[PDB]
Amino acid sequence: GGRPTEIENINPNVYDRIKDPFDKREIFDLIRNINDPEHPLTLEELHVVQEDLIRINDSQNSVHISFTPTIPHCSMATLIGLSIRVKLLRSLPPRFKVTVEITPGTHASELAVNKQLADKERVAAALENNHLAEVINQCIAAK
Amino acid sequence: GRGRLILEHTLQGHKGRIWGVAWHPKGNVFASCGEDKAIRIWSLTGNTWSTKTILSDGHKRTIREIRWSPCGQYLASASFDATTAIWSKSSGEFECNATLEGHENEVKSVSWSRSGGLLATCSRDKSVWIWEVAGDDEFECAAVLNPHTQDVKRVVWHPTKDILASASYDNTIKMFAEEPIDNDWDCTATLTSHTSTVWGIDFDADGERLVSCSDDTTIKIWRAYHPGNTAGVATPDQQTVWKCVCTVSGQHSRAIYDVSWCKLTGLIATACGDDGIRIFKESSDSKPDEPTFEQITAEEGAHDQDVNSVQWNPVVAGQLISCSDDGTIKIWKVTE
Ligand code: NA
Repeated sequence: GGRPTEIENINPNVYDRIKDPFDKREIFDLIRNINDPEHPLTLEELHVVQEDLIRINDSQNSVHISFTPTIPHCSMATLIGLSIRVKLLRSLPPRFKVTVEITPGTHASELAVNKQLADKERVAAALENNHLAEVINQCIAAK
Repeated sequence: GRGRLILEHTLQGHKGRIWGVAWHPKGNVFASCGEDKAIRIWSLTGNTWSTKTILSDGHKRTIREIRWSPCGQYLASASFDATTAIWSKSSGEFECNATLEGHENEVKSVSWSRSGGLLATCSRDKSVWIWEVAGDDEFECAAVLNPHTQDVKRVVWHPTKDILASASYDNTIKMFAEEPIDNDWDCTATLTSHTSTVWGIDFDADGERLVSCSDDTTIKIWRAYHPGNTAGVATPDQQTVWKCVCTVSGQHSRAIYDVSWCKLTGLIATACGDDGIRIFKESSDSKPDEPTFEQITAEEGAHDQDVNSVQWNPVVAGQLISCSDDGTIKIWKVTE
């Protein structure tokens, strides 16, 4: 990992493998109708989530969501990213690794928001908060 | 390399993610904890591991870590319910003797000192607590330490001395010790190098070196340089200074949540969010000021989800245990 497999070598497990799946559209449909915490509109209507800002590889159990807060000082950015995390956690099989990040350059505190969203320990503690989980479920539920 | 990491047993028991495993000091028993708020004690009967006792109702929220006293009679459990519980067998059945409170938020980690007379905890409230252990229900707070600026992930006592190391979301590792004259606990050093969260820390046998693992996908080897050292490292505050003498990069795809340095073999094991367990060994010719650590074997699909913890058996050389978000515990044998 990290540094790629030396180009001269092929993973033996991979060779045998080479010897229906989730796509960007399906992921977009799962999150496009999440509601904004403060406004009666969807993340799609607010340009917070977009299909082209989604990356996924089913075989490698990985999905990456870039989201764009409505303003560079948005105080709801972590809650929005967390609601995306919860939606994809429920809908996708548990093998999937979900990464949720602020679109580069679109939030004054993107590094600190990304770090929180990527900390599975702190996310797990947050989702044990009955109040927070209730607010998140409110946002997620489509109408 | 020519080394091999062989799977010997796969165990489940818990419902949901399993955060920690901890060997009993004698190596034929271990404990595990997880999301389901239970502690399971496993024992070896023949060639089969199974749950011997379950400790429920000790915590109202996720149990993040458990550690055995060095005498093996006490178990400490750190929980997201902002408490640490101490368990022991006096009736023949594990029971909760006491509950240590005081942290504002989730307790992330617990650690016993070498003598078993000191207990350390750390929390998302950015603090490290040190307790003196005087009885089954006798605990006095000796220090409340606030140098860290973010959530504190791990605390680990030095294997020989009453030195405490702590690793933090603020990307640093800190060292604590009693001030000689008045015995107040203070911060002795700050280890700066990692560019993201430090999840794991473990000393080598004699405690003169430390290995750390981070969200930045590297592990680092730190060496201690004491005042008057031959190497010429400056010790301005007349304190022991730790310097990063080796970084192992490009070997991990995602966050490294745990690292364990075997006191019997000197091997280093890592638990990674890319599902891989990797084993490292120091090179024969490596210099003490610029050591080289090579990966001798790996199991990149060790689990089906993130590996949360790896722990070398303290008695059985080369035996490793891991646990994972996939709800499994696995016991391995490494051969060089
Ligand atoms: Na006593």
